[PDB]
Amino acid sequence: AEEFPVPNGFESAYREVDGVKLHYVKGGQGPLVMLVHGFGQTWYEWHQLMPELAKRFTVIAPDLPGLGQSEPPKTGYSGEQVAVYLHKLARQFSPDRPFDLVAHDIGIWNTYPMVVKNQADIARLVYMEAPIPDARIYRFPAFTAQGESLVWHFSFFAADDRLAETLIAGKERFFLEHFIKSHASNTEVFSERLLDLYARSYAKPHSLNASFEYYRALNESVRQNAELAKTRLQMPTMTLAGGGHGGMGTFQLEQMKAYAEDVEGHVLPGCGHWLPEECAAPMNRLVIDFLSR
Amino acid sequence: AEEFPVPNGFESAYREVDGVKLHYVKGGQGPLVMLVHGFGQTWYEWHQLMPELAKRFTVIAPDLPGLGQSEPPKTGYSGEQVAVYLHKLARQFSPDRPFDLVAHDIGIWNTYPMVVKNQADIARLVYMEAPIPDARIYRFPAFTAQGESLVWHFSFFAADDRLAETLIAGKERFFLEHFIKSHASNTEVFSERLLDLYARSYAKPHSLNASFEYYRALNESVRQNAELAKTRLQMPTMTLAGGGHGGMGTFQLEQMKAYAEDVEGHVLPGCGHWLPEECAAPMNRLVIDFLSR
Amino acid sequence: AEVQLVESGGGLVQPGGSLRLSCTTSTSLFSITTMGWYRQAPGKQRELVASIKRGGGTNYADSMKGRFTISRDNARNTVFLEMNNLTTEDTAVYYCNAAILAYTGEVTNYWGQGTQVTVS
Amino acid sequence: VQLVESGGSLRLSCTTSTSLFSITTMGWYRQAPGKQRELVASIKRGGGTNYADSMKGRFTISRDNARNTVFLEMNNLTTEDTAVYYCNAAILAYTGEVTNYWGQGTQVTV
Repeated sequence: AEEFPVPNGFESAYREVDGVKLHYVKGGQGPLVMLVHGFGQTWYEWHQLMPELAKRFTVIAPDLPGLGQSEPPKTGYSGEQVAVYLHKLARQFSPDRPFDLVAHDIGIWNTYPMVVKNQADIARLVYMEAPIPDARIYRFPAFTAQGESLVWHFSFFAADDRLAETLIAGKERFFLEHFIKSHASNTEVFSERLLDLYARSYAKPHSLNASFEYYRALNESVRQNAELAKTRLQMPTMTLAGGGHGGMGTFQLEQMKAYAEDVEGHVLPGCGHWLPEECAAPMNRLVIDFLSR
Repeated sequence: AEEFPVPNGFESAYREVDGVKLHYVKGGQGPLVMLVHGFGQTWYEWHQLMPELAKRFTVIAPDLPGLGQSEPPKTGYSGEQVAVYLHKLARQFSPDRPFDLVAHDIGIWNTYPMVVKNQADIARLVYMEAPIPDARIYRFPAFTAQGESLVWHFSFFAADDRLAETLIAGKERFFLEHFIKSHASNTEVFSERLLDLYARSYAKPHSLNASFEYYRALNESVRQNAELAKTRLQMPTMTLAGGGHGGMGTFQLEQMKAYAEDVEGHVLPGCGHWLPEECAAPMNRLVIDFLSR
Repeated sequence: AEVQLVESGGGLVQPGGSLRLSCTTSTSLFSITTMGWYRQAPGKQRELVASIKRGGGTNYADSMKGRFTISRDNARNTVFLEMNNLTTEDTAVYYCNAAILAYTGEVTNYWGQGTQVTVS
Repeated sequence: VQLVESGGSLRLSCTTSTSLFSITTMGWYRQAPGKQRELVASIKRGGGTNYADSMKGRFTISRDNARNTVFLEMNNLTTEDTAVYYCNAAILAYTGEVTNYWGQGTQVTV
């Protein structure tokens, strides 16, 4: 039973990767683009971009292990461990040619180790709205002169004593609605219907727990990225970020310049953290343009 | 009903102050010293210090407005507004002579405005284990290489949409256990019974809400203190801080040097954030010695 | 710059009189964490008059409620400052501010062009 | 805060002058005479352990709260492991400042 409506011309399928049953939605013809979603969402965040990319590409959008309809990882939740599943999934559909990668939110955390380790496999790279896990995240403030910061959840989710699961169980929709809307500039695109779809999905107990394990593994990911980042990224890369309340602002491009040689960036005015939902028309335009040159 | 046991030789009483019924515990003879508790506790956190100070002073330990057995404030929850209530209460018992002040945790937030506005009314000052609200708190990190920071609750409690009450109500015993133990170096002093008593007091609905309004007023308190801090503090002052997991460390005395000219500081090794409970023997000695000189 | 602010209003008013200041944003007001009015008198510091958070919460600096009222019009992306019962002490240059909180906790400020209000 | 290492298959020990529970993280690090300092194993105050790769199997970190002592159990050692071994006590302050304390280090030769 699908958790979200599949777009016309696309198929919802499963594929075993290192013993893990992964869910993905696939469509189109041509070179492969893999779209990797982030926290609080599923593959479905890409459902407006997918039918547009499918005119020129083979598009695959998987659910991260443990989220959506993908089984939890069997190894762990650090970026290096999750990257194995996403790399092997993609190479099963593009084993002979490099493929393109679009990632958002913790989709970046779970792909950067694969990108850096298999650079010949990645033709072009689009990263949007998330820091690569490294020492900079230790400088985000807990509290601001504007009020609640948008990053206090790092500690909330990573806390021991099962703090997040216990506090959110029975209040998943309420928490997720506050979490999404407080990181958004355009709140009206988050309908009550859409919020319920996402809420139901991540309220599955193994999905609620998997969600927090990513943040619980963040310190491990930072140590991993410290070694990997000694190799800079050589493929063409583009960063997208929102310039409104809740967006990453100039941070996105600035951090990426330390990782990539060939990077161009855009900051979208009036957009928050959820670019595919908040600013679909501009964001889709930039992505389709970048992947088509 | 009393919420906590009164030390033998002390009285639990109430007193109306600007239309708000405040609860306090009073005992002893001599000059007045006021002990002001912080979040997650009540007047009862002073119950070990109280019988010793009472041999030389008249000791009053109130419940902050809205917490313990005190009615909520009628004005607001910023430091300036709450400091009005504590000042008049103290002036009611020492209208002719200055008094002494010991404050802890958000007890500092709710007295500093009174101290700076009525320096003549305060003979000696002891501040322990809390920042004075100013821009420095905007620099505490949201997340650390050690895991969850101890200050992300600033944003959690401050969040709109009644996020903290909605998630915590009915789970006070679980949440308070984690909150206190994660800020303590000595957790075993928080017996199952003491956590039950505090959780019962904070599960009164108006008290859970009052708790978070202090944090929701914190930005106002910072703006208030920026003007107030133009007058340095004249009286003798002492800072106490824990040097173990969860203590303020060197920050307590360092920040106080920007507010006070006559300040001595102590960092208690092996002690976390709840000094009156975690390190009663060393802490009481320093307070008794400082207040008796 | 992510956001452009276009202020208008101001001028010379008699004591007791009234004025309305305006500021328009190039982006939606819900994309801006806080909108604010600040003023600066000759030889003095720029001080807060009033704020309105994107969720609608208002904040006044001490002793400003009485003379000022902040409001917005989300359809026109415009924030307003209504000045009532003005006095000589209200003579100042009045500025509009847009503060944006980024995901990282960084705050960016954008300012409108100052406008002179003289009470005489 | 003061750490006293001792020892140097083998088992290493380190004592703290303060309660082990007042220390956020205990860790063992080792250093070859010309190489970078590398992490061996961590144990947080709550009991979660962290081992570096190719350290699992040969090492076991543990503590004794009555003794205020952390242990490093080294098994099936090889010349590839000789170094000065340091114990680290990291203290997370309320503010987020982390202060670090180190033992005098103890030499292991294989």
